[PDB]
Amino acid sequence: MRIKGGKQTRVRRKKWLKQASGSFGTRHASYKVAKQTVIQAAKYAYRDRRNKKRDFRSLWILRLNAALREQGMTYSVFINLLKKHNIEINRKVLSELAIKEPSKFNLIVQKVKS
Amino acid sequence: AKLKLIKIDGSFETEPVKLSPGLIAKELKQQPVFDAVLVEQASWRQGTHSILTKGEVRGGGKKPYKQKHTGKARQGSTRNPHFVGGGIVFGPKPNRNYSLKLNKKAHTAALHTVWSEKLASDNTHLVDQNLFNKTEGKTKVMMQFLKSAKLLDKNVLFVVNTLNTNLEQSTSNIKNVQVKHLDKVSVRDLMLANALLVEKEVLKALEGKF
Amino acid sequence: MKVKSAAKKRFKLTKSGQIKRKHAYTSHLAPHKTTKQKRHLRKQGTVSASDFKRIGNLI
Amino acid sequence: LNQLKSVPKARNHKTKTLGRGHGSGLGKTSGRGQKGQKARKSGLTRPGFEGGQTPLYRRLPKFGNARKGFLKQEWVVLNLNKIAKLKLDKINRASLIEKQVISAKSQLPIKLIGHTKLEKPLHFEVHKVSKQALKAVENANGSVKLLE
RNA sequence: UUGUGGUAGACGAGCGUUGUAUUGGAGUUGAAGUCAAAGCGUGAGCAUUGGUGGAUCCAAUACAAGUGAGAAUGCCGGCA
RNA sequence: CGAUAGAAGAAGCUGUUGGAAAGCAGCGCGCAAAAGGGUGAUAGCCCCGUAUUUGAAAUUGUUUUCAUACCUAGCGAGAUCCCUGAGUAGCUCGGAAAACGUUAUUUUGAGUGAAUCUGCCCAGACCAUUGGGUAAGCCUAAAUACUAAUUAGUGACCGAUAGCGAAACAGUACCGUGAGGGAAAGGUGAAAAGAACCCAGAGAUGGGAGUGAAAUAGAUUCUGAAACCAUAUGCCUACAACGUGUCAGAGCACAUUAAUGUGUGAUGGCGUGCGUUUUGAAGUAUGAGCCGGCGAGUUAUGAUAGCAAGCGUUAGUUAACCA
Repeated sequence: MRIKGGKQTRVRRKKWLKQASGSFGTRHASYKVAKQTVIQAAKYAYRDRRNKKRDFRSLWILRLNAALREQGMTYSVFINLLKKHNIEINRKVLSELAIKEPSKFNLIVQKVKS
Repeated sequence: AKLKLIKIDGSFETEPVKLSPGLIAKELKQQPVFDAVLVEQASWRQGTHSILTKGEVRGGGKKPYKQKHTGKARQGSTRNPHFVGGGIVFGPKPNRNYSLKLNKKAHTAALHTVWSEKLASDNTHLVDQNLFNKTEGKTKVMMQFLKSAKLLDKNVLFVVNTLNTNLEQSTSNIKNVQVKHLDKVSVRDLMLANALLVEKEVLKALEGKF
Repeated sequence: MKVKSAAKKRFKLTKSGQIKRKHAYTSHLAPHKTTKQKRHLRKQGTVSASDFKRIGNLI
Repeated sequence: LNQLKSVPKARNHKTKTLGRGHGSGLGKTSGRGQKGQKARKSGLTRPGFEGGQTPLYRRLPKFGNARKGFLKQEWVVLNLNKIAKLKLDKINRASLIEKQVISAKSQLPIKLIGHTKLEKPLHFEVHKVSKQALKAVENANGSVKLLE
């Protein structure tokens, strides 16, 4: 009983090739390199799913501090301003967006002065 | 219950015969039945599958690749299973066991329970030699019987002990039905047909023999 | 099935396993042992659990 | 079960795959260590061989048989507890063949044994008898013929 | 609630491929198969449509795999 | 009672598309034969063949009977009449086979060497009694395996990488003088029914034309994948320290297997391949030019362990063998 799986093997290799494409050189035109790049891309995506939220947090912290220095206040105390007194739940990203909102962050900074 | 005979045109009789309570089994044992089906299935292997092993191939025993100064495997054999020469080192073998040790009590229990549940399935139909002799072997009368029985998607078997020549001349031009001797039947073949006609005489023999 | 004669000449099967064998250090001689050990090694022995496993597949 | 349906209940249990990579589990490794002689094919040194270490049987004395070259006589024991399950008198070879005791195409010497007390008188035929067995049977007042 | 990191290794649940008897079906009003697409599944896979091809295939249940291909200075072929 | 040329051998029309119907649908028949094959796709009614009835000049296998041979084939009374397998059995030195590595048993390369049914041999040393048989000449069908094959049938046998190397003119070619090694490739079409016509050119070749259902059917001839080589829609790049990608993403061009739509990306954050051993390689540890196809834990017997099942109340089970 001769079992032949050439068609199934080619179908498998073809779908694995179609998983990823768009590479310079003969990296997307070779099945083994294609699957290696798929593995590396999945690992990269997981790495991003962690370090990019780490980024987003740090980036908003930096952006908020940059605006805060303009009005004459530091990030370290301003975050504490909402904490020790005037206990609010506004998030740093939404406050960062509200900085650009007209006559909005002025209300925010005058409300914390209880 | 009771069971009566159907004529060639589809005229069932008016005097059926009572089914004795000694031909019904209150116990169901599917595992011996399934094993009988498997061993019947384990009879379609002619053992024709075979391939040449490492020592069975007709080729040079030299080393195609020398040990050093070659960037390939050593491989002191010309033909190998991983090569494209042909043959598998183990491959299919023509000496498979195909042997299952039987249990006579289990075999008899399976046989009797399949008989009883075929009787209880109500698909059984009475038949006798009185009509087996009245036919000529032409399947035209068998065609009338089948259009009267209106059962073609299920194989119809006739457990027989006499095997009249007229009866056996049919059941071949119509691939749907078949005729089989009482003892020669098998559980796998019995459930394959699932439609069956029984002689009035063999009921007592089946009951006594168990 | 063949039975390894190299071993079975020294071990005998008993009830519920517990294969019985003779104590060593005495078949050649026991010239430097105390009578206590000699009469206590006169009793026969049984292979350990791992030894029983190894004998079982051996036979 | 029919032509289009042959489902089992609990059979055809899980097997092992030794060549389907690690997405299937236990591929090239094959569950046999690494770089060891026991890892190599056709390894698994003899049941009496311990890989250089002296075999235990090579360090143990060898049994001696007084009945060397000879064998025990085949006395079939008639245990009194189980022979009491079936009820039958005038016991003989003509009955033992019917009672699934002695072979129907050969002659075999018989032995009586047991420890269960009974009282009904029977008729018994054996070639060997035990002390407490004969005591128990004679308390039953039966007849035993120690074949002579 | 512990969790869901965990090699060796222990253990569990599976998927598909073919033929084996099926219940069934489609097909010169287009089947297997090929290429693509901007689907469904965690995944073994299945689609669906479009193009060639003009003649076989598959859905569901057990059977067996020369069954499922990542390396073996793996084999052959072709192309650099 | 058979084989080797052979004869008979039965059951269909209509409509549709479809190149072609044989498919499909409606109305019938009929099968000892609805096994098979091919005949324009999926033909019970196209055919044979099929099961069956038969036929054989001549070779002619087997069996039975008869005529003809062949030996075959009864019970008694004696007689130590002669005899019943001679270098024979044995003994001794080294062996061989016997489960045995030499012991009961056979033989001897060498030497020696009896006996006569009363006696002799055998009864795992030998011996007493006792039991069996009388060696030391020959032969035999039956149950004995196998296929170079003649033939019939079947393949959970393979389908041009497989299957004997052997589907093509394969043991070919080729190689070593010589032992020997020993490959490769099949498929048009439906019937070549092979592209008439016309044109460029020296023709090959190619193109319109036509047949052909179809020239995605043009002889590199069922189909014709990807890697590889090119062409063009758009995107950007010739100031750029870069495992060459990921998460996003302006801008550019679009509108989909209708889904926060997609292709691409100036730039921002991060951004030293895989398999194997070594505690341990980004590894300058090693293997890989790329791609496609093949490619490596199976079989028997027996046991053990796990699960399940059957059966049993002295259990299960048949080996071998026969239908």
